[PDB]
Amino acid sequence: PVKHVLLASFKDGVSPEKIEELIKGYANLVNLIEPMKAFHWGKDVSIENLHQGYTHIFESTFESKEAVAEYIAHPAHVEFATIFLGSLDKVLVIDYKPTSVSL
Amino acid sequence: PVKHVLLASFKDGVSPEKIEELIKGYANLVNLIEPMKAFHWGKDVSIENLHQGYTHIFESTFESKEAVAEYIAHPAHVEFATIFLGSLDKVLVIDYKPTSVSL
Ligand SMILES: [Mg+2]
Ligand SMILES: [Mg+2]
Repeated sequence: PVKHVLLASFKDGVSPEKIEELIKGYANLVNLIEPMKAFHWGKDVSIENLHQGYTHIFESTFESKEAVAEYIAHPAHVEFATIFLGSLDKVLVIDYKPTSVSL
Repeated sequence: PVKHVLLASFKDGVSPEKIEELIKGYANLVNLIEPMKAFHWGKDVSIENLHQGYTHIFESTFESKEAVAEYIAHPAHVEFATIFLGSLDKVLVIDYKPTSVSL
């Protein structure tokens, strides 16, 4: 499954309540967008001080590379991204297929 | 489960074969370190050009925050980290508990 990951920090002024609604708004793309299967997230609680300032991590689970492809090409995603991104000071995205060391 | 994530790029000169052995060396910390349960990884295949230069993503799965705690305090991890980190131009770490939007 193509795992779609976004790491970011919320701009100055963004309230805890806005972030709550923003995250619920992002997770709602599972419902609005067929190719996006599951959505998980979390705040960072590391201890190594190597987080580069990023505070959250969002993980979405697609079935194929083409799925992430369409998702980006979805009008609901294009609309919502404006709302969310406007709340960020920085965004880091990664797309990978969980590879394992096995036989 | 405390998900431990590392994102990074391999310094100039690092060969594809070194990265292969380096990744196998990292995954081997599951065996050497009791608290570290599973390990998955992947190269980045995003399309948004928002990867900030990072090329890989490593995911480790611990059961609790204290588990990641001990892992960092493990001599085998301290030793191996020197080998791996010496191969990186930059490292970004995040520790989170996959939170879901549900009842
Ligand atoms: Mg869906
Ligand atoms: Mg273990």
